[PDB]
Amino acid sequence: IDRLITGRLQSLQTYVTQQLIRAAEIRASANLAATKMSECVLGQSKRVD
Amino acid sequence: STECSNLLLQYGSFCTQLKRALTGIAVEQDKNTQEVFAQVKQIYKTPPI
Repeated sequence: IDRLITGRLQSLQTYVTQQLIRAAEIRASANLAATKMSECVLGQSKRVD
Repeated sequence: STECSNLLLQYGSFCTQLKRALTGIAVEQDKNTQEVFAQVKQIYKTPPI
């Protein structure tokens, strides 16, 4: 049971680390979408592309 | 080593998901270079003067 708990805890820690990095990746795009909603929809943008 | 490979078969899918993560990073590098540089739609060449 020591071996099984160590293996399952390592797998769950790997899952949580991957979820944290993907959460940061999603949050960056969420901030970009908030900026695009605040500038493109609520006004006229002079920024090229 | 065949005995090591038979022992590593019992340890799960860490040995494959590390390859999956590194393949994702390797795809993302080419995506980054394409996004940064491949912005123009046509290859404009300079006049000879």
